[PDB]
Amino acid sequence: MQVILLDKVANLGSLGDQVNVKAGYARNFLVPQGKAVPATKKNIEFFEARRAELEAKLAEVLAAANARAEKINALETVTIASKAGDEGKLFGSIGTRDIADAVTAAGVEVAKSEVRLPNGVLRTTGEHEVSFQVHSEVFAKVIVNVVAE
Amino acid sequence: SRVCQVTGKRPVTGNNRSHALNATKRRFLPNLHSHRFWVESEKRFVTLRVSAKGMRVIDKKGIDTVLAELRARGEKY
RNA sequence: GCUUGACUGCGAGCGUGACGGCGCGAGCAGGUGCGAAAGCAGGUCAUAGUGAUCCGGUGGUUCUGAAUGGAAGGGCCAUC
RNA sequence: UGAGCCUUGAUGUGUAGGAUAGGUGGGAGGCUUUGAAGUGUGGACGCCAGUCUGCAUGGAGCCGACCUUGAAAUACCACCCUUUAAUGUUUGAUGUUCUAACGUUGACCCGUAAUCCGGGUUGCGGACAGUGUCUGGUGGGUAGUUUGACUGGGGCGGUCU
RNA sequence: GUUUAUUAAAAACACAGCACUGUGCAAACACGAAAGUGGACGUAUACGGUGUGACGCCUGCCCGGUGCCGGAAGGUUAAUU
RNA sequence: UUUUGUAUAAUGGGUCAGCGACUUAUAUUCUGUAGCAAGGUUAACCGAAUAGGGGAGCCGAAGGGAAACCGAGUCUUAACUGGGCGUUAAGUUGCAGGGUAUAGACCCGAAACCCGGUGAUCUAGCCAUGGGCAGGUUGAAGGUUGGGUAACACUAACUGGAGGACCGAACCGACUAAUGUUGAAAAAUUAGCGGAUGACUUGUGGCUGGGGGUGAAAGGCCAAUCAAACCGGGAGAUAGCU
RNA sequence: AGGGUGACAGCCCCGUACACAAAAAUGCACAUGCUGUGAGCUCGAUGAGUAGGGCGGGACACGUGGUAUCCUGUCUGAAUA
RNA sequence: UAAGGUGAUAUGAACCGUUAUAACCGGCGAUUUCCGAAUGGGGAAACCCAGUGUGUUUCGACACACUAUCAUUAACUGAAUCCAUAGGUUAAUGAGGCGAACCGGGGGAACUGAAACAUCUAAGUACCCCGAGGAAAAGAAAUCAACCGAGAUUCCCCCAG
Ligand SMILES: [Mg+2]
Ligand SMILES: [Mg+2]
Ligand SMILES: [Mg+2]
Ligand SMILES: [Mg+2]
Ligand SMILES: [Mg+2]
Ligand SMILES: [Mg+2]
Ligand SMILES: [Mg+2]
Ligand SMILES: [Mg+2]
Ligand SMILES: [Mg+2]
Ligand SMILES: [Mg+2]
Ligand SMILES: [Mg+2]
Ligand SMILES: [Mg+2]
Ligand SMILES: [Mg+2]
Ligand SMILES: [Mg+2]
Ligand SMILES: [Mg+2]
Ligand SMILES: [Mg+2]
Ligand SMILES: [Mg+2]
Ligand SMILES: [Mg+2]
Ligand SMILES: [Mg+2]
Ligand SMILES: [Mg+2]
Ligand SMILES: [Mg+2]
Ligand SMILES: [Mg+2]
Ligand SMILES: [Mg+2]
Ligand SMILES: [Mg+2]
Ligand SMILES: [Mg+2]
Ligand SMILES: [Mg+2]
Ligand SMILES: [Mg+2]
Ligand SMILES: [Mg+2]
Ligand SMILES: [Mg+2]
Ligand SMILES: [Mg+2]
Ligand SMILES: [Mg+2]
Ligand SMILES: [Mg+2]
Ligand SMILES: [Mg+2]
Ligand SMILES: [Mg+2]
Ligand SMILES: [Mg+2]
Ligand SMILES: [Mg+2]
Ligand SMILES: [Mg+2]
Ligand SMILES: [Mg+2]
Ligand SMILES: [Mg+2]
Ligand SMILES: [Mg+2]
Ligand SMILES: [Mg+2]
Repeated sequence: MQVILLDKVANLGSLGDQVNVKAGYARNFLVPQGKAVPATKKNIEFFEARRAELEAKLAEVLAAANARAEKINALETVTIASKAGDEGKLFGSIGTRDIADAVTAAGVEVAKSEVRLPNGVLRTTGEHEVSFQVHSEVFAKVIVNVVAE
Repeated sequence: SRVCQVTGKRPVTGNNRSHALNATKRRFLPNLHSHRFWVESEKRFVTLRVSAKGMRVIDKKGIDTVLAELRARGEKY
């Protein structure tokens, strides 16, 4: 019997995959528990809907991850107010809302959460690496030149 | 009676033939088994007296489609 | 001594049988052997030594071949 | 504990030889810092010559036209044939364990003021048992039948062409 | 004690007792296509079958044959493949 | 009637009357007869209905050969001097009849086989629920006493009332004999006989069903029927026999 | 036609041919009306534990035979214009 | 429709009626005990015994109606078990049993014949059972045919013993 799986099973497979199982195993165990459901010309699109209602609503978002992260090389020139003293180093700090409200000027959506700031709080008048949390895996880019003030 | 609720396979009659072709009346009985079938559409076990082929027919058509043919035939299950 | 007539196809006519059948048979065609030749040879001096049909088997034979070409099977001939 | 097989790591001693030439093409050097080459040695294989492998530390080097040789280098690439180690992996046997089928003429609950039945919970067994189809054996327990004729009656004997 | 009602009452049947054997319980076994029911609301000091037939002395040799039980390397062997 | 043969003492018939057995249908062949004739004839059906229509078909006019195939010839064989079957003969459709075939097939007649039912008011066994056994005897265990042992062992008397115990009626049965044998009676009567508190007997009701039951076992009994009941059906079984 | 009438009746009788007939209910036909069922076009769609197979049986005139074809108790199992 | 009538054995009695409620004939109606599918429960058929609800009563008791089972649908309800489901009660609709043959289906003999007998035959006959209808079944090619074509099913005659 060919069936797909709704969960991982020890010596068979993982979270959905068509495999060939003896009829008794599927009939007396896998299907009465929620460990499987056959291919019935529907569950190749219906429980394969957690892999097709998925893709019907996961397909078009793979492109959003790019356009949400491309136009940040347009300026590459941002400077933000904060205290700053001698040696080039800072008085205060740099949170995330500092840069979240700073570049609302730049139009397309930017947040304090979907920007990420390093554990250091950029206490320099000097390049200290930052990045954007646009996509969870693909890292987007941040560098602001805090106004030495 | 020895009848399958899925197929309607009942004992059928025939002949035993020997090498001398002596004929004697005999019956062919189905491979009937009472089996509890999981009706996930209803969250309930349903027990059917079924032939091994009806067991194959349930796997193919699904017990949900099958039982709809039974309550469309009387056949209280 | 030499050889394969213990030949093949036929067969006038007889005999003997209720029938099935069995038997005797010159002569003809083809081919052979023996013999110089006439001729003799279709098994053994004769009379016993056998078993119908069916069902099959084997070989031969393009007779038949269920749309058609084939094949299967069947037929026919030889034999089990 | 038996076998096929995507695919790769091992299998290629007429001998010329620097000593272990299936083969055509792709080509002139492949690997070595996700470690070269030198030592002990892991359990294999071996023509008694070494091929490839597990690991230790290791840290800048083994590897061709090479001259020869019917064949030019495992220098890289690639389909591919003798050989032969492994597993995702297919079904074979045995053994063990399991549970979810199946059983339960165990307990308990309800239907239900019911020693039937059913359902439920639980325990016990458990892929056995049991049943179907097929199959071998056994099978006067039961059935259908056969079991000759001649014949100084029949039977015994004898006989049957 | 029983028996051939209607030609046989007996030396026949039965009998207590004896033995052999089966049977661990959903017992064997039997009636039943089955469900079930008997066995038995019993549990091996029980139950079924067989034979013998109170009691007393006893019950001898033989397992080649046929069955029954058991054993199993080999050979032969069905469906299947 | 049956027989080699019957007055035969072989069979059948008391008599009369009445009934009682070679049919019917379809096929087929032969004969007769009629019609048409190298042609004959239609079937179902249509219907102007015993007409007429309908020639679908059947038979015949050609056979030989296993067949292809050939054809008044063909087959056989390589081929026949040949040989076999054939060419040299009118058939066909009715009507009537004689035979054959299939059907019960001239009528009567089995034992029996099978199917489905009916029956345990008889009997066999069991289940439940009720009843019956006059009267007389024997006198087990135990108990008690006396007797006796260190105590148990133990022995007369009384008591006790066991038993598929004894004699014997009802009751249940049936060993003998006679009678009767178209009986009073399809199993009895008479005289005797056995059991008679038991494995007894009996009433009412109930259960078991035919290859089944039940059977203290005789193949006994299962409604005067039993080595497979009765009734109905298959069924006019079949009957080389009378 | 027939049946009766004191024996055999066209003309005695009942009848027969022929001609007629229904208040009421109803049948089969038609017409028509209420209620429900959908044609017509256009393009799609074309019946799976099925066909087929193995095993065992049956049915087809056809007895497994060289045996097609149908049905299927059991085990299997496609293609899908 | 009618001058005659009150069925028969079957007379008699007491009556009806004669110009249209005598009788007779037809249509629609009415009544239609008890048993019997029998249906409120039982039962040895024609009998026994109820329950509920109304309406009556002189307070002795009366009259009528309903009350089977199964299936379907519905409503209400309702467990073990939260949901639910089984289960329960009621309503409404329908069925039940009889009947000759024909029909379709589910099962299925033997005698007999073969001059015995088993394959075969008898025969899918007899018989049992289920179900239906005025007929039933069957039925619009996954059929035949033979390279020409036919055009669902059923019945008849041939094909043909
Ligand atoms: Mg010659
Ligand atoms: Mg001689
Ligand atoms: Mg041949
Ligand atoms: Mg063909
Ligand atoms: Mg052909
Ligand atoms: Mg016998
Ligand atoms: Mg017989
Ligand atoms: Mg004799
Ligand atoms: Mg005695
Ligand atoms: Mg007697
Ligand atoms: Mg006597
Ligand atoms: Mg004895
Ligand atoms: Mg003795
Ligand atoms: Mg043994
Ligand atoms: Mg005589
Ligand atoms: Mg005489
Ligand atoms: Mg005389
Ligand atoms: Mg005299
Ligand atoms: Mg005499
Ligand atoms: Mg006389
Ligand atoms: Mg006489
Ligand atoms: Mg019978
Ligand atoms: Mg019967
Ligand atoms: Mg008695
Ligand atoms: Mg006594
Ligand atoms: Mg006595
Ligand atoms: Mg008396
Ligand atoms: Mg008397
Ligand atoms: Mg007496
Ligand atoms: Mg006495
Ligand atoms: Mg005897
Ligand atoms: Mg009697
Ligand atoms: Mg009858
Ligand atoms: Mg007779
Ligand atoms: Mg008959
Ligand atoms: Mg088959
Ligand atoms: Mg009543
Ligand atoms: Mg009643
Ligand atoms: Mg027979
Ligand atoms: Mg015979
Ligand atoms: Mg037969």
